[PDB]
Amino acid sequence: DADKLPHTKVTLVAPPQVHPHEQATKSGPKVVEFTMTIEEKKMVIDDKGTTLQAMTFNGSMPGPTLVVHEGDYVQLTLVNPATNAMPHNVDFHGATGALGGAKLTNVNPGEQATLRFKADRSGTFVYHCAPEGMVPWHVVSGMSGTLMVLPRDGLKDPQGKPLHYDRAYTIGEFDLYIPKGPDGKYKDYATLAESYGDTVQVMRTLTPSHIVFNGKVGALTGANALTAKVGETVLLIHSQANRDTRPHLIGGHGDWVWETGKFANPPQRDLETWFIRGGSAGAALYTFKQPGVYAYLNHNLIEAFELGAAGHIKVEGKWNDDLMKQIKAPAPIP
Amino acid sequence: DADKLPHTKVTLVAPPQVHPHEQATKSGPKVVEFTMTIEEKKMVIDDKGTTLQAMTFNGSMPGPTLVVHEGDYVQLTLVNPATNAMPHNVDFHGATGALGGAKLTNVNPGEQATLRFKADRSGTFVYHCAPEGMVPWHVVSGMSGTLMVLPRDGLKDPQGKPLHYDRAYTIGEFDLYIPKGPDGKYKDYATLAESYGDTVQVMRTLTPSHIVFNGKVGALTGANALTAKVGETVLLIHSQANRDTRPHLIGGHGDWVWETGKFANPPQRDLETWFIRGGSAGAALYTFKQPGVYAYLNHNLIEAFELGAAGHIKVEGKWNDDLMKQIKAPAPIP
Amino acid sequence: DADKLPHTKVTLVAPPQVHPHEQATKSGPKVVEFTMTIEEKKMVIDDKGTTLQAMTFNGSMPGPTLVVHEGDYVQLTLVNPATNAMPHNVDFHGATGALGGAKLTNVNPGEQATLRFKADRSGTFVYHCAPEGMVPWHVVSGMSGTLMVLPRDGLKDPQGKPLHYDRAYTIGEFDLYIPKGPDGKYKDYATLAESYGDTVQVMRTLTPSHIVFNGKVGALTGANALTAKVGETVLLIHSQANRDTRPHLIGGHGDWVWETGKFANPPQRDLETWFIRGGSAGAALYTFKQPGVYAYLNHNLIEAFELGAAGHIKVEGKWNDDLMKQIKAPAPIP
Ligand SMILES: [Cu+2]
Ligand SMILES: [Cu+2]
Ligand SMILES: [Cu+2]
Ligand SMILES: [Cu+2]
Ligand SMILES: [Cu+2]
Ligand SMILES: [Cu+2]
Ligand SMILES: [Zn+2]
Ligand SMILES: [Zn+2]
Ligand SMILES: [Zn+2]
Repeated sequence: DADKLPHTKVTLVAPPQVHPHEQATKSGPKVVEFTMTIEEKKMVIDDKGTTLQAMTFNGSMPGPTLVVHEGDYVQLTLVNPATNAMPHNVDFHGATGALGGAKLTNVNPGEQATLRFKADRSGTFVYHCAPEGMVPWHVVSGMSGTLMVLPRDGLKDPQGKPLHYDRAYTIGEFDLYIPKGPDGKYKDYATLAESYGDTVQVMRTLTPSHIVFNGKVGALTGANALTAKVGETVLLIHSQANRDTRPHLIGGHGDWVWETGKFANPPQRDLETWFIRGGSAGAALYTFKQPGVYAYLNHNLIEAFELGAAGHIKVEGKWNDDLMKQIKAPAPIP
Repeated sequence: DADKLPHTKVTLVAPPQVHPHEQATKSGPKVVEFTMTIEEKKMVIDDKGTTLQAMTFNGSMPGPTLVVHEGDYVQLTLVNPATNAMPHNVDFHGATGALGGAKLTNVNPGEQATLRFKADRSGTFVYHCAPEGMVPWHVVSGMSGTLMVLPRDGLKDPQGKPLHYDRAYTIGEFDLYIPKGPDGKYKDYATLAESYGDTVQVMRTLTPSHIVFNGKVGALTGANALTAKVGETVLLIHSQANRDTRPHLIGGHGDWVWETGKFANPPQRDLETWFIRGGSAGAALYTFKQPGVYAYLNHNLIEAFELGAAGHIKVEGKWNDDLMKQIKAPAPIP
Repeated sequence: DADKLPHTKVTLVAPPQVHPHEQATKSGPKVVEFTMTIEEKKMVIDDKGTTLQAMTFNGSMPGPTLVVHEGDYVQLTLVNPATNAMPHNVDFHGATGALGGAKLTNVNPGEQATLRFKADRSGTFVYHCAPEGMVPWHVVSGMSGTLMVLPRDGLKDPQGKPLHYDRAYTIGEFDLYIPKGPDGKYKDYATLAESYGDTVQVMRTLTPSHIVFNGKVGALTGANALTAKVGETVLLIHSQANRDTRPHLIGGHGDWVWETGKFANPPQRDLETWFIRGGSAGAALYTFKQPGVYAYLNHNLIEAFELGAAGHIKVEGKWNDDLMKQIKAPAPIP
């Protein structure tokens, strides 16, 4: 009975960070309370000024990551301010029943709702908006994120030995379908409603115009690169609510990877590239061994370099000549 | 020696049902006899009346599912009536040699053939037509289905504990390539032969016009929704003979999933979305816990909602507030 | 300390062969030395005479396979002759640091470099060229191959029992993006530089014009078919540096498959079709049981038969009626 449990209240943080949480814990089950507020807004998604008539949880693409433990109950207040134009809801893949909770959270602008469900399965799970008749549009316009349900005793390798991360990052990858006009330039829409018909037409081609991490080409580069140090273990959460992707860390590996994202299954080790099925979130651990700037990208290299599915990780620490050494620098052929 | 074994004769049933069979069995190996008759026919594949010049095993897309046990011999009589226009054959991925049996089953209209092979590997396996020089066309036009080879002692979890289903369903997903004329409307062809050249051109683009479960948009919805009750375990067999797909049960999970479809491998648990590689069949078990109407769909949501890769499962039983509860219904923001 | 180890020198061989090597070995770690020389060249890629302004390691698509053992150090001299027009480098997914070694191997025409890295993880790993600002183009133009790092004690099944192959083949699958002119014919370019802008435009559509094994439609067919005998175990290495593919052996299986390509993970058995993620190499073992001509192909059958992703394996030996028997040849319907 969930009514007998202590409630806790979690404050969410914006991607690529994930809110403070314990991995292995001595705590018994709780009702963990969250709130998210929907924001529709026009966003600039590339270097040339293309806009998207976007829809978001909490103002960001992806929505923030929610973290609980197996056996906890997730209790979400979903808010849809009167300043929004469309109805919304939420479908938690981590949840059982009522189309993931969509049927119980249909909120018009000016309304809110509170859903509770038992997080009875460990893993990273997609959540997304799913209003009847407009599901793909709300999803591709930005309305998805990840629920991470940790096992109560933390992550385990295939032999049941403990695994941990020192730092977690959350990456949402968005296949975007931005329409063009007769002049071949991308269209700019005054309102969200006006983008709809043209966007569906692009969607039906199955060819994205852009594929971006965290809402924009270069979102996770420069000042906004992810960070780590040699000897630190990072968890990279990767969600793709609509389309397949193949994450890869250049100069690195997936040390332990749950590509289907479900922690009761043994992870695979030493991966070069893994696979996130459209409509899922996966998770990879990597312990840095070399300093420098790494790229974390979709290894369809066109989707990465041409369409935008690539970020950077800047890693501090000491170079290791045993792992890699330039024996002879570039020089004239003898 | 297969010649020493008892023969049995199985009557096939139309998808989404699967013919009666045992899971774990005390029976020794048999020669299990089946017959299928090819039918070419024009089919209506969507709500607006688009037609496909279709080719089928037994009149349905997919063909019926054949069920045997590991160590059985499958003995198929393939019939190609004189009323058909094209030659056909059959390639069983569950079989060893002779291009899956295609080289031994080439049947012109007015002909038939009988193939036997040993079902020596457990799993769900694609079978499809594969005539020399026209393989993709016959496959994308509807000529595929599943052979399920059960382990003699039934299904097992990763720890070797017994698993079972109470009810099995078979879903074939078909990427269709319907041509358009200068007016942008889909073409309607008088004969199967006349659809050929235009269809190959669409195929080479790799963009399906439609992606359907079981031959038609909405095939598994309304009166034709799949059914179950709370507490019942369903096996969902999903075949895709030509293209990748990513099955998902909305409000549910894959409790135990063999996404590559081969039962001697441990299944994965708690999946949100799994992956069926083009040219394969996979299998998922789910035990219902909540009543209501679920969607079972390809989680490329464009492929599902726009192109047709989605069905429904209507589930009877009692709602469970512990698993999910609407705490506060939609109501004005305070 | 790698400086204390014996060096060995390996002579590479052209695909589809793989250079002689030991599987399980009593040898301790070595510095294994290789050399590759880059060659840009126009290649004919199909039956109708289409050309590609290609870029290669060692003159072939894919580059040759490099084989070492876990704990060895790979020491590559990369040569870029003055007869080439572009700068190049190499990114080993099998390596740790410096963007796979790309940052340490930037070679202009007339230059060379020597990189060493520790092959500390078992598996088949992609290597590819990756010059800053032109990564996808160099990769899709042909600059990838496989590093195989064998476990020192050879391959193992999920129970830790020994596995082996008698013969290894390496297949690189290349999604090509050949431009067309106003007349709808493929363009022929005088130089590599002139192909660039048009090619990027085709690439951004994500639709390949051709998808080929080993540089050309039909590369592994006729005189060039792969070969084996009944009772022989073959290792099929399959690399795809940019795009997903789904290998299948028609009339056969993947007996033991590492589809993510990393040997410290248990392989799956009995696969009909497996999955190579773009930006990875995978490996399958199969022991032939029937003689004849098999097809080894991408099981998107359009990508195989229409676009070129298919080869042949000619297998010698004695037919086995127990595995498969034509009971009644094609004959009039009674
Ligand atoms: Cu919404
Ligand atoms: Cu969903
Ligand atoms: Cu046919
Ligand atoms: Cu096949
Ligand atoms: Cu290059
Ligand atoms: Cu790479
Ligand atoms: Zn740590
Ligand atoms: Zn049951
Ligand atoms: Zn052998």
